Amino acid sequence: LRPAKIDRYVDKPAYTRREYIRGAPGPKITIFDMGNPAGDFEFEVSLHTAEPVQIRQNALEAARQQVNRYLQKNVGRSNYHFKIRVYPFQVLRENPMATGRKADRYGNGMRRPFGKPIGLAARLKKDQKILSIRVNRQHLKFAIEGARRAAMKFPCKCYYRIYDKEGN
Amino acid sequence: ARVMWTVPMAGQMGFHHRTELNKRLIAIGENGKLKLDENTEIEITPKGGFPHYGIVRSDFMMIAGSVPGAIKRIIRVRPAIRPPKKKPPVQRPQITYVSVESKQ
RNA sequence: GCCGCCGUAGCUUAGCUGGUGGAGCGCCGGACUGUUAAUCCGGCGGUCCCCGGUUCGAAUCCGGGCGGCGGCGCCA
RNA sequence: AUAGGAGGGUGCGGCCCGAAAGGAAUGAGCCUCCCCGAAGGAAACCGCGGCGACGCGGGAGUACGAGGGGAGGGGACCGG
RNA sequence: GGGAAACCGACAUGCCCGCAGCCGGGCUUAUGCCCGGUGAGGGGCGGGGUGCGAAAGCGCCCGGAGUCACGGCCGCGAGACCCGAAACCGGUCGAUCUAGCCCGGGGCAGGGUGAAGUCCCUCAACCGAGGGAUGGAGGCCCGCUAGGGGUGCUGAUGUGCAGUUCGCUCCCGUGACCCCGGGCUAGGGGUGAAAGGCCAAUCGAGGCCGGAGAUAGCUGGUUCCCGCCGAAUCAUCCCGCAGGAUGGCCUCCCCGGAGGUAGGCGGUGGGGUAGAGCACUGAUUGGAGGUGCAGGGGGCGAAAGCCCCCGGCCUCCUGUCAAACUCCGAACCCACCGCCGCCGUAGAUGGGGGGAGUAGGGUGGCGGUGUAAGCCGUCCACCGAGAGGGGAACAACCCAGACCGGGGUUAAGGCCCCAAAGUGCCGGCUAAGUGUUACUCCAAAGGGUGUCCCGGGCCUUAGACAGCGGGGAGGUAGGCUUAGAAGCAGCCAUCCUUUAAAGAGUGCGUAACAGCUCACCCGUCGAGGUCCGGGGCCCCGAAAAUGGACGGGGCUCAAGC
RNA sequence: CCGACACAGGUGCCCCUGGGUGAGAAGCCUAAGGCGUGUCGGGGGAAACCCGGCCGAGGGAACUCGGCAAACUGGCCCCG
RNA sequence: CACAGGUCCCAGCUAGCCCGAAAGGGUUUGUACUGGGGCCGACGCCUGCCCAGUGCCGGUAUGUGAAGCCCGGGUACAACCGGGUGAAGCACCGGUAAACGGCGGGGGUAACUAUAACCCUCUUAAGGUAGCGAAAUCCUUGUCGGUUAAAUGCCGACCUGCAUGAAUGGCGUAACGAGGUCCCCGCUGUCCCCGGCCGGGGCCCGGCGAAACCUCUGCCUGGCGCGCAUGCCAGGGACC
RNA sequence: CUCAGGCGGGUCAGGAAUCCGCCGUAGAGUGCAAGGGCAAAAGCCGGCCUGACUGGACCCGUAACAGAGGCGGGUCCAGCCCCGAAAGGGUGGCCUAGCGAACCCCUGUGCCUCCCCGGUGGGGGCCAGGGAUGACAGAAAAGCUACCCUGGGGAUAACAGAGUCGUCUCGGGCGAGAGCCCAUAUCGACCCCGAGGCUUGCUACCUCGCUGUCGGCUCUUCCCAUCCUGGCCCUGCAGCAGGGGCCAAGGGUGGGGGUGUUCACCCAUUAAAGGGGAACGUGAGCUGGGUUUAGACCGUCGUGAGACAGGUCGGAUGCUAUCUACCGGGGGUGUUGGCCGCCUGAGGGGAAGGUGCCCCUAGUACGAGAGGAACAGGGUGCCGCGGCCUCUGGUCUACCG
Repeated sequence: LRPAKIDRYVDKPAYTRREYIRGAPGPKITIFDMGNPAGDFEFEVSLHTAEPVQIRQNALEAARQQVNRYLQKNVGRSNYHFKIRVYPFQVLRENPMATGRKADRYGNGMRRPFGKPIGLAARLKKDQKILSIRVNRQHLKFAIEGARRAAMKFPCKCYYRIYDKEGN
Repeated sequence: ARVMWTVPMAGQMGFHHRTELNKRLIAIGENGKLKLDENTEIEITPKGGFPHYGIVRSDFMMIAGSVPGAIKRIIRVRPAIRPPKKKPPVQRPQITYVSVESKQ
């Protein structure tokens, strides 16, 4: 996994449709819902995306984990409900090249520069809900902290922030 | 695409001005050749002169170590601006013996 | 990273037009033998590597995947 | 013999000349008065606004103005 | 004239438009105009000839203009605007260089070693043993003899002394040696102790002459001026992509002759890209409620049992979003008409004929690929091939499309000096010399009780905002866990009583009863207060190589933003 | 002579037994014989630098791909 | 490279091989102890195994195999059509590797951990033998040892050789070499670290007198620009 | 005439084929990719039938617009059939892939023709079908060249530069977790964002009428993200010694052993033995070992020629400075009429100095002990640097033996 310098843009086009193309990659995310059902709470905090991006399957799993881990330890899974709504669908492409030097290329311009699948990504526009956590007002302070931690691993930035829905 | 001035080349060497610091004044007297007292010199000058210098007969000074210049050149003497301080000056240094052989 | 080719009884190998499945080896139960070896009858397990698809049905024919075999990895 | 570069073009000083092929003594460089005059176009000064910078009306399409005509003085070069 | 040939054989005009002109009327002072005939030239039918053809239907042709001459443009063949190489081939000429072969001659200081061969003495029957002599061989040694070679110095030279040299050092130096003269072998041939070496300053096939002005899609060059118009660097085909041809396009001449439709409005049509979403094709994320079912785990299992059970297969309200999905669907492009506009009778629009040119770049938009720069499409101002003015300079950013000379006024952009023009004006930001750079010139997430300004809450003598004086309950050591977990590893419950007030406890402290302390609270001082959340701007983040620089200086209530 | 040049090149013989030397047609010196036209001179005690060459303490290849270059040994007699 | 030595091959001279347009010719005043052609390259010890493939050679009933002739047909003749006859050649058989060349893979197993003397299997003719080997072996500075204080070296050894091996010669070798590499002793300006000297140049004068090459010129730095500038742009230095 | 699939009844272990009813706008099917078309059909079933017929056109595609061959198709009309009651349809398969020339030969039919003329054989020709060029608008066609040669090209590789920055280096944020309790003394996953241009790769902008390769040597400048030195902060900082961070380029940053080696490995020292840029600094300076000539060998490959970034021995390093650059040296002008001598000091340069050791402190502070500082005051050593030759070395072509 190369550094993200292509997952930070949406000016790159679509190549989602896994059935259509020969060769598709696996996921890394399996777990998306955690805690109690979302009908046992009143208030809704979201993290809102203010920038268009593509968010990597790797970043989604990492960000969720570090967050969910903090919520689980302090609060317990007897309280809160946390969801990261998105599934990544956008397939990502690679030009083959590694060190080999000397007379060797590696390479290569064309001769099939066309992707082998790296991964998957989720397309996040402006005012989307990247995270939605459900809480009570006892459990407010934990949900905000967790969201702050999310935002760094967001490919660009937030500018709409940590948002009180309030729960309408 | 130039030549620096710090790269080694031929040109003048010598006939350059130099100030060398902290040379001890061994001695002052006048003559030379004979003095009637036996301490603070007994009097100088090798016989046969020196190679490339005339007769010494007038007031003189004998200074420690190297003096910058050629034989027969005018030298001027400058008091020190400050001398060592980890090594004190001590007045009239004790002169055990003076040469009397020629440089040749 | 490229381009060929495999995997089939515990092992090694035949085989396939898509309607099949063996051999030698090991192993197991009897039998010669005093016992045993050798020898000698009786056997069996195979999704014919994973995973899609077409078909009325795929071990076989195409897609993909995995491990193992060769051949280029250079005049530049 | 303190001063910047495709070695020049364009415009103007200094010095230099120019009899000859050019215009000019039947008047050159030059001076001065008057008028006509395309496009353009003020000021002083007056009154009133504008927080201010500054603007309007009148002066006034006047003064001025490329370009054109007449007269007049001086007296030798002017272009090149 | 048609047909391959056999072979056959046509309109000196039947019909209709209409340009020019003629003829007529109307009209304007006139030219000129509007409308009706007549209409050569021209345009459109019919009928005709012939070929194919049972036939039909087309193909080609049909109501008389060409020939010759002169100049020039252009194509092709020729040397073919000019020059330019490596070849190939044919006939010739070299072995005074050099290679080997042959005849006949010659050269090579000195020194060493010491074979065979031969001899003798002493000692032994013999076998032999010891010693010495003599002789003199060698593709032999030493050797800067002459002579031959040429290893190292990578030295000297390296426009030399020299187009292959010099000195020291070094190899050979009676030989498979060197050398002279004569003589032999010649170019796909010789010769080669064989390196593709050598065969006369020329050898992976010598030289000379001729073919020969070879031919090259390839490099270079192609010469007087002026005026007018003024490109394409695309497409299809190609042993073709460094080239041709043919179109688009550019330009020139001629012809016919009344419209033509770049722009905009409306009408009538075409359409699945933006966007959007569950409506399909249909990929996928997540948990409830149906318990409609194909089966891998368990149970009273008396045994596929009656009965429930758990991956799960698929309805439902819901749950993520989908180049190559679509219930839908813009802006927008495009066909035709009408209208207006515009353009034309100083002839457009269309037709025929002569001449080319088939490396692109580039900002931006929209892309496709690609981490990117770049590549490749597409439209695109523009550069090519277009100055001038401005962006410091700067192919393509901005302004602008340029006959000469003059007067004037603005554009772009700028008004602190350089350098024309503002020490402009109002208000606000700024303390970084941020910036003074739309450019080709322009660095981020994160983050600052740094400022300035909008929000709606809390809340104010029912005054904690900070200080300050006193605080800091009981079950309970919560239990588990565990040595201990006694608020204070960790897990989970996190409740109940009593009130300044009290968290199954904030940090310290023991590893774990304790101790210090907090949230908290009445409260003194007697107020305008604490929050949180958007925004502008400035700060941190922010290190680079000969000199650092916003163009420079320098600027800080500006000459900045 | 030949190499375009009066080219440090390179082409045969003969004098190969001159004297001294010493194994010697060797070196050096020297005789007969030849020449001072291996054809440009002079100056600076002549510095840097370059070619030939001489000498370097102490250390004894640490240099460098490498003891390359250079040095050392040295003739002859005896022992072995 | 030659080379002596070794081997394979061919030819009965009216030969073989080779030259020549031809006549004719070389070897050859030669005759198998000849003379022609290859391979290997002194000596010492040796030279395994394969004829599947290539090549060469000998032979070939049979099939097959041209033109000619023959027969049939056709044509008034001819072209023409068909069959037999069909030589070398091919298919076919054998020999032949000091001819060109080849000379393999997996698994399982031993008092104990290791390995496997051991045993299976199959291609394609045969299955690497005597030897030698990390090489004039990739990985790689293998590993161990010698050697150096310290050595990606050298040398010795092991050896599983990425990709050795027997006349496309293997191994080993006294003597020999202006051959490649390594060590030791002496020695030594190669070096630490350079100096001084000497002679010829340099440098000046007198006389004599060329060439290479030639848009121009007093810059430096940055920026820009065909992206590696004296000349554009902005600074600075600047008398010849 | 209407289907996949699903439901309920039937048979079976289940299930199949088979059976009955109900739902069911297309999920079926239509040869075959894909897409498009279609439900009283083009699908399904059954019967009949053979138009995938002959001739000759228009038009379109091919090849938009816009020239363009072969090929295909729609669409007429004539002729001959077919089917259907008829209308009416049939120019092959619902559409879009299944494509093939000049010339030649063979086929088939009818017709022309073969040199004075007739007849016969055997020819030519008009037309159509069929036989190949899959490199598919059709040549008849294997390799090597480091022995090369030529025409050219930076329209295009190697090298260096520029651009870029995946990789590379470095840096930042978040903070899962470990460190005795304690995220942040220290260590730090997942993930995310930047800077540089020092490795590699991408690019083809520059250069192919030659900007000479590496490495080394020698010589000099610069950069800091700093190895030491100086001045500092934190600490799981007792000391002494570390770890981690800041400031800082003034100075220093070595010698050897292997390798062609930049790198790297090792030895012994050292305060420390930092990294990177300058045509991967440095060939009109050297060196020329290595890379990539022409000789040769081995291994592999190849029939062979012959090849190899496989291994290996050997393999030349040109030039008299016109301009400019600097080091040094002259001759003169300008500084306002000239001159002889002495000064000032705008400015320019610098490292002239760097660094270590030892003694005293002190066997002290601190420490259980082992061990063991500092301030301050002295002495020295080395490296760099400038002068000097008396001492002592070197030389000394004065000279003497």
